[PDB]
Amino acid sequence: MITLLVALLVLISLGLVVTVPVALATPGEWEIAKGKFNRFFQIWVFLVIVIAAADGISS
Amino acid sequence: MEALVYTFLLIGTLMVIFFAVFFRETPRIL
Amino acid sequence: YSLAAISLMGFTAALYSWYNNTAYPSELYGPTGPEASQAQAFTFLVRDQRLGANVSSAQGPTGLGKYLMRSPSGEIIFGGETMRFWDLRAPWVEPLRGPNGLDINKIKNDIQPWQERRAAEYMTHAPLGSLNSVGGVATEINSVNYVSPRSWLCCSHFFLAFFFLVGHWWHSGRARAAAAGFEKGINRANEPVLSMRPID
Amino acid sequence: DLDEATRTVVVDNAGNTTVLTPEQVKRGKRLFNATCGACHVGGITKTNPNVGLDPEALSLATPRRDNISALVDYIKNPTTYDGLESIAEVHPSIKSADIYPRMRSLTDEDLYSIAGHIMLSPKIASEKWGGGKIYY
Amino acid sequence: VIDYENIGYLGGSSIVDINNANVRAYLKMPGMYPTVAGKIVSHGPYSGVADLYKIPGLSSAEADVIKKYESRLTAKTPSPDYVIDRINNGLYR
Amino acid sequence: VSLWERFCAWITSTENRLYIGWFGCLMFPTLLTATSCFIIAFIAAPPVDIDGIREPVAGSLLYGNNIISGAVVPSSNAIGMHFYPIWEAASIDEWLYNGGPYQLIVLHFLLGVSAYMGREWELSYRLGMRPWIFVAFSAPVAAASAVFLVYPIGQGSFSDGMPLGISGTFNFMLVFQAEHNILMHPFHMAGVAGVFGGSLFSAMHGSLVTSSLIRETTENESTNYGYKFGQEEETYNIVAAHGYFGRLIFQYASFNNSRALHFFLALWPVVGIWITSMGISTMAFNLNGFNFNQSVVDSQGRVINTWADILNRANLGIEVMHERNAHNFPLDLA
Amino acid sequence: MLTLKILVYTTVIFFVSLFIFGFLSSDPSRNPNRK
Amino acid sequence: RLPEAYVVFSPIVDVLPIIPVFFLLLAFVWQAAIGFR
Amino acid sequence: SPRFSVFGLVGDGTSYSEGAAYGTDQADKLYSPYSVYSPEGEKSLYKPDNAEYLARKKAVLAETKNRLQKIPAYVDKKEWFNVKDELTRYMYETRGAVRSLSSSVTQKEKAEVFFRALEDTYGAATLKKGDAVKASNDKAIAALDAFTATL
Amino acid sequence: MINWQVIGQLMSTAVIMLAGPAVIVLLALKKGNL
Amino acid sequence: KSQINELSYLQVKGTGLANRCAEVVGEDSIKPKPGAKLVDMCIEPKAWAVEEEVGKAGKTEKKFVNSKVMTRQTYTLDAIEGPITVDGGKITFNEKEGIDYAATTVQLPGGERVPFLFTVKDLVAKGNGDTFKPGFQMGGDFNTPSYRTGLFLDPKGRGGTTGYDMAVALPALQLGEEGDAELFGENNKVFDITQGRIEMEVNKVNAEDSEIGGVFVATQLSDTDMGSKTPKKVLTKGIFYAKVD
Amino acid sequence: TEGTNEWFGVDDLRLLAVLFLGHWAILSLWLGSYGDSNEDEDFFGEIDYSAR
Ligand code: CLA
Ligand code: CLA
Ligand code: CLA
Ligand code: CLA
Ligand SMILES: CC(C)=CCC/C(C)=C/CC/C(C)=C/CC/C(C)=C/CC/C(C)=C/CC/C(C)=C/CC/C(C)=C/CC/C(C)=C/CC/C(C)=C/CC1=CC(=O)C(C)=C(C)C1=O
Ligand SMILES: CCCCCCCCCCCCCCCC(=O)OC[C@H](CO[C@@H]1O[C@H](CS(=O)(=O)O)[C@@H](O)[C@H](O)[C@H]1O)OC(=O)CCCCCCCCCCCCCCC
Ligand code: HEM
Ligand SMILES: CC1=C(/C=C/C(C)=C/C=C/C(C)=C/C=C/C=C(C)/C=C/C=C(C)/C=C/C2=C(C)CCCC2(C)C)C(C)(C)CCC1
Ligand SMILES: CC1=C(/C=C/C(C)=C/C=C/C(C)=C/C=C/C=C(C)/C=C/C=C(C)/C=C/C2=C(C)CCCC2(C)C)C(C)(C)CCC1
Ligand code: OEX
Repeated sequence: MITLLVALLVLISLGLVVTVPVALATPGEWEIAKGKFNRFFQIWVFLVIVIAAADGISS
Repeated sequence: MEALVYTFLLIGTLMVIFFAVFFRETPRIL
Repeated sequence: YSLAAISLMGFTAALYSWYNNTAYPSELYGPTGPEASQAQAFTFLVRDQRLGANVSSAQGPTGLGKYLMRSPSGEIIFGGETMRFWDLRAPWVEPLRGPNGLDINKIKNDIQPWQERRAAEYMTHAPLGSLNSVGGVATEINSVNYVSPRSWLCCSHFFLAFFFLVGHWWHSGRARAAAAGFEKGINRANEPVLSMRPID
Repeated sequence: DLDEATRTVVVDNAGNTTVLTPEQVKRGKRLFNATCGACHVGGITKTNPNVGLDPEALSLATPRRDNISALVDYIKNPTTYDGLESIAEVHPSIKSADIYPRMRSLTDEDLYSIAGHIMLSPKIASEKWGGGKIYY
Repeated sequence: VIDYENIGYLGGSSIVDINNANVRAYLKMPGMYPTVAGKIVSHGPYSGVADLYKIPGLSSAEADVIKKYESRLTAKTPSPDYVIDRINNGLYR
Repeated sequence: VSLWERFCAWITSTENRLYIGWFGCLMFPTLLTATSCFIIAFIAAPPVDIDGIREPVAGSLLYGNNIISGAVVPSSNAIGMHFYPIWEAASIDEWLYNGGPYQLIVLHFLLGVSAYMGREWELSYRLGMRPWIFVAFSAPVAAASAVFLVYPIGQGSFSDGMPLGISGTFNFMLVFQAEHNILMHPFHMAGVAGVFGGSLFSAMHGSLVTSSLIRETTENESTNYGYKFGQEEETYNIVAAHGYFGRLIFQYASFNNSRALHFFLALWPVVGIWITSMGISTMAFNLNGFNFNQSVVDSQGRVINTWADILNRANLGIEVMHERNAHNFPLDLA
Repeated sequence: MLTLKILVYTTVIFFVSLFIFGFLSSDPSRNPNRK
Repeated sequence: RLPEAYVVFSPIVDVLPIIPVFFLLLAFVWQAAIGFR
Repeated sequence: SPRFSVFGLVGDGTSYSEGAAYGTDQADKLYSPYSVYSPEGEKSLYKPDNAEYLARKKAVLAETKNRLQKIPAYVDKKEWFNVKDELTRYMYETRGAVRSLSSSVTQKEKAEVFFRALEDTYGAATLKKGDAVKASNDKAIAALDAFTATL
Repeated sequence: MINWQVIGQLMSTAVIMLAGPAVIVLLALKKGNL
Repeated sequence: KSQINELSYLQVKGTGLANRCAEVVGEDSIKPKPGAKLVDMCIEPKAWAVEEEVGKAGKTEKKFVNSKVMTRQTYTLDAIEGPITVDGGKITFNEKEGIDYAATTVQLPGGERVPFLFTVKDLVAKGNGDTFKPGFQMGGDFNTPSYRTGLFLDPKGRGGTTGYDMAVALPALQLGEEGDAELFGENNKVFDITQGRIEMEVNKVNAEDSEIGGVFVATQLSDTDMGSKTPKKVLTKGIFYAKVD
Repeated sequence: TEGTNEWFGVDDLRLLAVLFLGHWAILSLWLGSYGDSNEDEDFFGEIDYSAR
């Protein structure tokens, strides 16, 4: 289950590596799309905590 | 005895360097 | 100002890696340069004392001690070319030191097998290696894949600390000239050397 | 050019002979260089150069160490050159594998390959194995 | 010394001088290195090979390995520049 | 009007014959100390036990040397990296026996040549120049500090510093090749490209200016009298030199910008000497040059030699013969 | 020996303090642009 | 070795330290894409 | 036509100079791709249960008390170097042998009490406090027998 | 035994060092503030 | 001494204490047992004199000229042990092991450097009496080995048991029937063993520590450089210390 | 004794006296120009051209 969640965290991070700087460096897109990008930031941060929970429980 | 020649050549070389610096031809404009 | 300060720290951290075995323990970083050559002189002292050599009286080729000689301050030290590293205070050799340096009866009688092991891997993992990570001296053949981490840490940060001192020279020369206002070149209208005395 | 004839090494004290498979040769060089090569590079011994790994010095040990089985017996149980006291506490061995953690994951097939590399190397490089810096 | 006779009995002739050879010369005789070779090399001048049995601290096992190669041992005049270099002559393979 | 301000005005004066400055307050006493001690030690100094084995090496002219063989011998190996001033030596004869003059000269030279570098910054500031001439001088300063200080620090002894002599320099080079394989180090290779390229570009730039000089002289007088010191006009046709070198190789490979060209003349030897100074400084900690010994192997497993292996046989000949009485154990770990 | 050490320590601290207080003597202002 | 839940990602971890070198190269791509202006 | 091995995928692969064959050349499973060793399972010749390994650790624990008991003979003299050397010459193998024999949770806390008293003996020897070495040396001995009396 | 280590390393190298130029190519297509 | 054993290694190193002998306190007597053995005999020279013809006021007598040590603080012998044999009347000491040699170089007036192996190797030292007293006198001959071993190579690569046996930079000297016979003494490296004579004299005995200590005077010959130069007589004086058991 | 850990190589108090007296002597000259200088006089440049 941890291996499934880290593989999801790698894919979300790879999507955010190539879309966050595009959204910040076109001069209007961040203020029109940051609710969508904060949603992906929270799924990213929540994935780290769920992995940290599953890693510590399994130890 | 050849160390007399070696010393004289080195001290003689440094004396040329002294005169080349402090007795140089001064560069002058016009 | 930071470039000068971080260059001084980089030279210091390099020599930490090369010399210190307290904050950089040799069980983790390998033996130091001084540590590995004392480990060699310790190994062949133990090798030859088992063969019945009285190692405190064994004369070398030059007339100094082959195994045990005396430092220029008077301490009983290891002989050979490792007399330069007589300030070495490794934790596997300090059990054999008295106030006079190495204790002769403790070398004759109580040398422990962990010390002979510790000096053996430190002799064979000396910080000597090539850029393609061939272990040993420059005349060694390609079988051992090893360069000490102490040699990687010291050489990289000595490289970096020099160039950051070059950065201190670049940026302090420039900031001093940009503040005075002639970093873009000499003013043709009022050149400073022209309004000076003839120089002779 | 590694035929069966060069890969044919003496396996025991009676003089019987075996062929090393190409897996034994490749894995035996890898394991010897990792486990034993820091002290035994090129067949010399760095920490006691009187006792090398050349086949003449292996011939003159009192348990004669010119075999795969006799070399494997040394790795499981090392003695002096005349075989009179054990040196397991100062040599890496299965007998002192609690002391040496490098010997802790080593099968008897791995010791066979390491003993294979010590036996095969003089057949390839004759005077270079155990010859030191003169033949570098 | 330019011309030292008994130079063969040091290491190469397969007959080893007892008074002058290094401890590596007994590596050619199985059973002698290191503990029997260490006792020959560490002790004093011998008139013959029969004085090797008068070494203090021998066994009968260390004597019987000596009698195997007493065909191969000999005693010459101890040259002092070879006597001092008997444990370690600075030779390493 | 105060005494210190009148002293500060004289020290920083650009009307002195030689500029002193505040770096000259460190430059002039240290370098004249090291010059005085070098001349006296080179002419007349007793033999120095360099390898610590009580085998003293003669280095001065009065003990039978010539200009080539003479040297200020490095300190004793028994001293190591220990500080050995005169006052720590119980007699001057003991200081002279243990290679004391080497430590005095080297430490005053390295302080004085770092202060020579800061003096080069300082006069450029008082003259209103751009500052970075002393950054170019940092490349030979780094090289002098590598062979005199840094390589002793890594090897742990001033005895492994470069001797202050002509034949001692060649002894330093050969032992360094045997112990570190500096020829196979890419930082020495960049240094050789720095000095081969730098003397190429010096001869190239010097040719194209001399080729394109404008007629200002006759056949009787020297060509250098066509330049007047302090003239404003250009003394050579840089279009004609660019049109020559643009046809010699091809047009896109030539500098038409004289400022970019002279920057390239500064950068190539200085970066090359910086890199080879960081080769000596990293071979001080035995991160050696490339080892390709017995790397080409045939199908049976036998070693096929290469040119690196023949280079290795020459490294083996130096290392078994260098410091021939100093070694007691089979590895030169120092 | 220890009389020479007093002389060298006196000499070194003389020239180092000239270097220190000289560069503290409003040294950026000693440029040909102003002052 | 990585912990057992993470040894699947062991080839990804092999390229992760090289990524700072790719950032220095990225500044040259971005300067070339803007035309060095 | 020469032998080819694109990394392991195309060609021979099980050749003597292929370097990127991670485990594909040998049959038995490796510990990792970046290793030359097989794991620490069975078929390994090192058995940590074996009697000669346990007896070597017990012999360290027995001789430790012999070295720990000649400490106060250096403290009625004032050979403070002999106290610090005794705690490190033979006794260097003590922490390796004590933590190897400490399996249960009460063994570990009874072992650190011996370790704390051993560091109090050392720290008082650098400070040359005579009564504090002996007051720590008896605590080091009394915590040593409490560890060995368990098993 | 399909050697997934070099397959994994060279694919993960190729994904990573295309992700950087993908940012600049996308910003050149979007005509962003480069 | 008990004082030196109170110190750390870090307190002694650099200070020069490690080249000094211990001083003994008290005048007592020790009677050696049949199994008695000196154990940590320190022998520290404090004066050095080399014999040389000097021109004092009008004549040319032979004088031991005081010389300055240039090999800094490496000269003191220490950890010398060996059994103390009780004869019928006298007490004798046969040294066996320890650091019983120290290479020292002294410099004569004129710049002449005199290296010598200061040693007590194979010392058999006869005493007067049967107990160690504040007037006890022990003395005997020792063997001075050669300052260079046969493995030592000269600047041209010649030695005793290794090296060239010819001046290899002058290959045309190996020509004719005489060859390089004029260079025989430099090509023939000879290991020479000479004799020295030390006279110790106990003046302080500590019976509770079983420690003796006094002064000595020793004479020996200097380095011959493998038989290439004539050796000089070196007179040395100083302090010793020993423990008796 | 050179390998011992002395502050600035000061093993005798003669050397401490000449370090103070040497450094205070140039300080006293330097205070002849920069003593009696106002502490609250600031500037908002990269460089100050205050006085002599
Ligand atoms: C989301 C928050 C969070 C965090 C940060 C952690 C972190 C950790 N937990 Mg876990 N845990 C979590 C949630 C979390 N957990 C949850 C939700 C559960 C279920 C209730 C558990 C249940 C659990 C158990 C049962 C155990 C752990 C353990 C651990 C530690 C694993 C390694 C270890 O052995 O410790 C040793 C300590 C370290 C390795 C120190 C790591 C920290 C260092 C200093 C790095 C930090 C550096 C710095 C902050 C980085 C730079 C940041 C930036 C500002 C530049 C690690 C510190 C283990 C543990 O705590 O052991 C004592 C353990 O047994 N966890
Ligand atoms: C600066 C600190 C530092 C240190 C001490 C090390 C040390 C090490 N690294 Mg690490 N590493 C580092 C930074 C460092 N690295 C960085 C920045 C990266 C990202 C690239 C890595 C990524 C990395 C990987 C992936 C690996 C290592 C490995 C290693 C080990 C072997 C090194 C080797 O063989 O390389 C060979 C030596 C070189 C390539 C020399 C580099 C020469 C440079 C390019 C010189 C440049 C000169 C410059 C152009 C001159 C002009 C400049 C001037 C004008 C200013 C060694 C312990 C290996 C290892 O064993 O890991 C377990 C390994 O696999 N490193
Ligand atoms: C090219 C890039 C590069 C790389 C990859 C490295 C890499 C390294 N440097 Mg180097 N360095 C570099 C450039 C580089 N350097 C340059 C250009 C300079 C200037 C010349 C330096 C100057 C330098 C110095 C002076 C030192 C290093 C050191 C190091 C090593 C460790 C780094 C470290 O620990 O940071 C330290 C991390 C921080 C400062 C961040 C804060 C960390 C906090 C304080 C840690 C707190 C931990 C705490 C105890 C944990 C408790 C947790 C608990 C409470 C829960 C590492 C190999 C160190 C070293 O080991 O030398 C060999 C070192 O001392 N570097
Ligand atoms: C430019 C002046 C100058 C300088 C810098 C040096 C430097 C040196 N001389 Mg040379 N010397 C000089 C001129 C100079 N010399 C002249 C003119 C003569 C002829 C009289 C000599 C004659 C001479 C001899 C005969 C010898 C030397 C030696 C030396 C070396 C050590 C001397 C020493 O221990 O001083 C003492 C140094 C100090 C007390 C350091 C003062 C630095 C201060 C304290 C700055 C520190 C700031 C601090 C860190 C800030 C912290 C503040 C914070 C805590 C708040 C040193 C390299 C010796 C040598 O070469 O050894 C091999 C030696 O034997 N000198
Ligand atoms: C029909 C049939 C049968 C078919 C067969 C096919 C066939 C015929 C094939 C043949 C093809 C063949 C090989 C022909 C190609 C010819 C060819 C190129 C061969 C030569 C081979 C070869 C590889 C040559 C390469 C050598 C080469 C050109 C190296 C030069 C490299 C180069 C770019 C150097 C520049 C260096 C440099 C930047 C120096 C400038 C620095 C400097 C100080 C300049 C000084 C300076 C410059 C100024 O600018 C001005 C202003 C001034 C003031 C000034 O100071
Ligand atoms: C596939 C790998 C990818 C690698 C990615 C890159 C890795 C890092 C490389 C770093 C490149 C940095 C570029 C710096 C440009 C710069 O120097 O401008 C400075 C000037 C500006 O150019 C001048 O520029 C002027 C226009 S302007 O200034 O640029 O605006 C113009 O007027 C003039 O004609 C022109 O000459 O450049 C020149 O004068 C020409 C010299 C160029 C030399 C740089 C090459 C590298 C160093 C040479 C070798 C080192 C020497 C050691 C040898 C022993
Ligand atoms: C696992 C790898 C090893 C193997 C197969 C191996 C093999 C051998 C063999 C066969 C001998 C006896 C040679 C003979 O009798 O002629 C020997 C001796 C020796 N080896 Fe190793 N060895 C290994 C590891 C090591 C290591 C890592 C070291 C370094 C610390 C080392 C140091 C020695 C020493 C000192 C001797 C001489 C022992 C003696 O004096 O009798 N060995 N080795
Ligand atoms: C007033 C005052 C003062 C004082 C000062 C002084 C004391 C000064 C002096 C001065 C001086 C005292 C000076 C001098 C100078 C010198 C110089 C400047 C030199 C130069 C040199 C050179 C030039 C070089 C040479 C050479 C040559 C040429 C050739 C070769 C050789 C040689 C290298 C040698 C004080 C500070 C207290 C305070 C304030 C006031
Ligand atoms: C942690 C992690 C991550 C992240 C990472 C990333 C992804 C990063 C990024 C990366 C990057 C950051 C990349 C970059 C790259 C770059 C490149 C690859 C570049 C190169 C290029 C080249 C080299 C070329 C250049 C040029 C040009 C363009 C033009 C001019 C010329 C030249 C040649 C210079 C992920 C997500 C995976 C997930 C897992 C974990
Ligand atoms: O000092 Mn000059 O060279 Ca460096 O390695 Mn070890 O030490 Mn000595 O021999 Mn080789």
